[PDB]
Amino acid sequence: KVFGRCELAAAMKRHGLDNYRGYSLGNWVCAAKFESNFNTQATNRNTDGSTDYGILQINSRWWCNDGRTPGSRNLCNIPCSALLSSDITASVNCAKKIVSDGNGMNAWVAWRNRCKGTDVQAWIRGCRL
Amino acid sequence: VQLVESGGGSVQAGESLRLSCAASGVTYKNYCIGWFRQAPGKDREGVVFINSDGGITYYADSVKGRFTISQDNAKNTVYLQMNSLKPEDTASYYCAAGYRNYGQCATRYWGQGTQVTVS
Repeated sequence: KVFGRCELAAAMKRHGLDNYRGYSLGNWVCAAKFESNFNTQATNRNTDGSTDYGILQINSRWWCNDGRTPGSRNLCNIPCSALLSSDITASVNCAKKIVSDGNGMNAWVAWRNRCKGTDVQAWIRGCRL
Repeated sequence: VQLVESGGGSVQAGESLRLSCAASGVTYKNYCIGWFRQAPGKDREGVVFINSDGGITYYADSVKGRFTISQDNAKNTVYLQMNSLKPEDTASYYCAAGYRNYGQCATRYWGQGTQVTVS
């Protein structure tokens, strides 16, 4: 499923992402935009053999187990195939564990290069949240 | 971002082929662009990439010395020169772009793919 800017913002809000650990909803929406273009089925193979899954592009090397990535730590204790659902619950809850480690949202390569240092508040503008 | 490939074909071992990837919009911060390959029955694997600073990194050790990557700014095109082709090189070749991530390229954009068959 491909979400809409405001539709995603509300969905993330329904699962406690709004201001989670100090990270504004704008940042999360901006991250999803450049990471998967709001597509819950987005899957991208990286040069190191790992794959990023879902609307938040969660890596199979550290966070989820796709059964095809050697040395997978699976810190979110969940199969990567669960991150492709139309319901973003699993993805959102794994993201919560990710931003708690200590790298903040820098863990998201697209976010760090496209969102960081910009007015991410614009991403939730015009939304009926 | 748009990536369009061309140049695929069917050749005999020993010959050479050059693939091209015409790209638009790959000007964002810390981009990396390169080629992936997926042979029948195998997983899609990275081949070679170039980053925004001109650095080139190989991900498939078996292609080192045989495959070369080059970028032609004047034509916003990236090339993959494939020399001494072997039957094992048979595969679908994809142009891909992403973000630099400490030596790796986190891919987020893909071309349509082109087939290269080596007999």
